[PDB]
Amino acid sequence: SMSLQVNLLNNTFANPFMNAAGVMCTTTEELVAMTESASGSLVSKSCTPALREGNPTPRYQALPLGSINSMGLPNNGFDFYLAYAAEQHDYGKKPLFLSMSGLSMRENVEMCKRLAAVATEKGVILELNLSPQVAYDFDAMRQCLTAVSEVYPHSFGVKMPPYFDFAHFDAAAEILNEFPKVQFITCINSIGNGLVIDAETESVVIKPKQGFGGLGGRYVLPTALANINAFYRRCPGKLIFGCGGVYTGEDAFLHVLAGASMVQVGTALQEEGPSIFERLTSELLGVMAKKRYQTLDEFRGKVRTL
Amino acid sequence: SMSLQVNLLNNTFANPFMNAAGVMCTTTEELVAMTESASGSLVSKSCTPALREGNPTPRYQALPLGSINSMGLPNNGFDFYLAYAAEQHDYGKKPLFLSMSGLSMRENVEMCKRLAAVATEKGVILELNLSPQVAYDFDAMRQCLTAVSEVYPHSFGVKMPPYFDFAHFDAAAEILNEFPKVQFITCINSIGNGLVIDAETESVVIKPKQGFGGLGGRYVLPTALANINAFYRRCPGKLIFGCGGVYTGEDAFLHVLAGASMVQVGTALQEEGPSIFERLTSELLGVMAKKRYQTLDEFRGKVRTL
Ligand SMILES: Cc1cc2nc3c(=O)[nH]c(=O)nc-3n(C[C@H](O)[C@H](O)[C@H](O)COP(=O)(O)O)c2cc1C
Ligand SMILES: Cc1cc2nc3c(=O)[nH]c(=O)nc-3n(C[C@H](O)[C@H](O)[C@H](O)COP(=O)(O)O)c2cc1C
Ligand SMILES: Nc1ccc(-n2cccc2)cc1
Repeated sequence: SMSLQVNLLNNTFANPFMNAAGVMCTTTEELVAMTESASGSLVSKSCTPALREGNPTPRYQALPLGSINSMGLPNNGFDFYLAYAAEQHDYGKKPLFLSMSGLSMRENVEMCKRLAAVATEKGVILELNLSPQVAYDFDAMRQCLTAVSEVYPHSFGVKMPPYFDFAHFDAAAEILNEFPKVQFITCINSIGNGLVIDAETESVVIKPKQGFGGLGGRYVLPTALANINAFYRRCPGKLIFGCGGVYTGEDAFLHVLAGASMVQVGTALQEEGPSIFERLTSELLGVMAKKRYQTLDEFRGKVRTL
Repeated sequence: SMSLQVNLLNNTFANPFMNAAGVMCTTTEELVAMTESASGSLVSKSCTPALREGNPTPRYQALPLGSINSMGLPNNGFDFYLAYAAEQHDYGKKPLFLSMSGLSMRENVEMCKRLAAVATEKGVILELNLSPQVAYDFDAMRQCLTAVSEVYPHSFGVKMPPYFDFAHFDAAAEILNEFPKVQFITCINSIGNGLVIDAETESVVIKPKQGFGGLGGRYVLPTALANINAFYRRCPGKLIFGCGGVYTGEDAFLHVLAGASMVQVGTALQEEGPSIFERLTSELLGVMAKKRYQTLDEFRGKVRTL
């Protein structure tokens, strides 16, 4: 007998799967659909203090090997996600993460001051989006985490952009290890500022920023696994949430091998809808059955080096 | 009717194709094979002052979507590549680039001082490998460009790692634009420190650095196009050489669209051998024929934004 059960931050999760922040989690209908899905959890769209329209369309393109987007943080604003967490979310069904992406330190501080009460009362968990972007400015990242830690009397996690250098893994891990309240690290946000060109149209495929946008899906899996494993190794006091290139139970298996506790699904969820969670749980159980694993703890972070 | 001809750096190239530094360019036989190939040019393996055995094997793995490697600069040493450039290379067949990757500023300075006379006499062109790794440290990058510019009385190019943030494109371009001897930028080196995990073996697939290695091939094409275009726009005084994810004439077409003058081939060449250049010239001409382009000048850098 087998279990996808994950236990972290005083919560039980039926399975490690959840949406990636920003994918099918902006509207009430999406948040309800994610709650009604077979997902172990869900995270609300990264919120700003006030609603944002986001970037001009097209701002997302599905690709053979994943996706490119420059959404520009279209979101209903903090009040809307706070209200969802405070009064609508069925915590009996699954735990809720709220993604926060203040455009300044003050914005994160003011939102966290108000989130604190709802975290206490309802158990919503903050995923603070740090993804130059804050996570690529080590001083700015420490300052942000200091400001948030000062005012937010709860465990939270950080959504990280990918790093590509051991010096950056070390520098980032050193900063995150200064903050015991950072109990999880979500690796990774998009591979930033890719440029998809359609050979047929001789054009870019998204409107904002001259066609430059975050890569998701198959493009990002080895980068995601690298970041998951790098932080799994350097932040042993923290859990890692995997995000990047999950289409199958086998991909999820790789995330967990690399060190992932929770496994977030972005591009694949965008393309398939929340029914994907029934397939992914089924496929991960099938991979574990074939490999004679009963629990995720048996192979989490146990990727073999040569 | 049609021409792949490229005119740059006081040279004529039959076509824009060449090997990526470090692929099929370490040994005499490889350099001869590249010279005898249909490629418009070639670049010698990134060299250190002395022979290096490189990292323990396995250190390269071909993947469905590209490759991962941690070669560790296995090379015959600077004297070997200088002797090839000085005494053996048939400049009547095609121009030659020499890739240099000193492990310190001092190493680059000493090799550049000796390269100077061979560049003068024979016309070999330096590709200085800046790919934390030097180009991710803007101070180290400025240092090595200052040192090389001070001692090296010729134009040269720089092999750049990919950036993922406009702040980094701007910072890198600002530095490169301060060095008029930098006449070409090769975008990109590998996407650094990916981690490929084999679901079957539950292991990494290369031995060095716990399985972390540079990604090439399909994985890197949108990142390569982004870097090519970003530097094409921000360094209007300089040529861009494309490198990353070229398997087909169509991929090469995308590089040139993005702003590439020369198109380097790594992973695809590693898998196919130098015969690939006959296929790539044929395919790029076929793409141009179907699109009614006669010359690369007609569409270089002309990618359409929305
Ligand atoms: C349409 C879309 C919107 C996204 N919005 C957010 C966001 O609001 N917050 C966030 O942290 N990441 C956001 N991301 C990044 C994803 O959460 C995820 O890190 C990335 O897509 C990689 O996962 P994937 O390979 O499964 O797509 C978004 C990605 C997509 C495709
Ligand atoms: C086996 C191997 C060795 C490489 N050695 C070098 C090197 O010596 N110097 C260098 O600048 N880049 C080196 N690279 C990076 C390639 O030049 C190229 O930037 C990268 O592979 C991306 O191109 P691709 O997608 O065509 O493989 C190497 C890549 C591979 C796969
Ligand atoms: N100073 C700095 C920080 C992060 C990077 N980076 C490289 C790849 C992604 C981030 C580069 C330079």
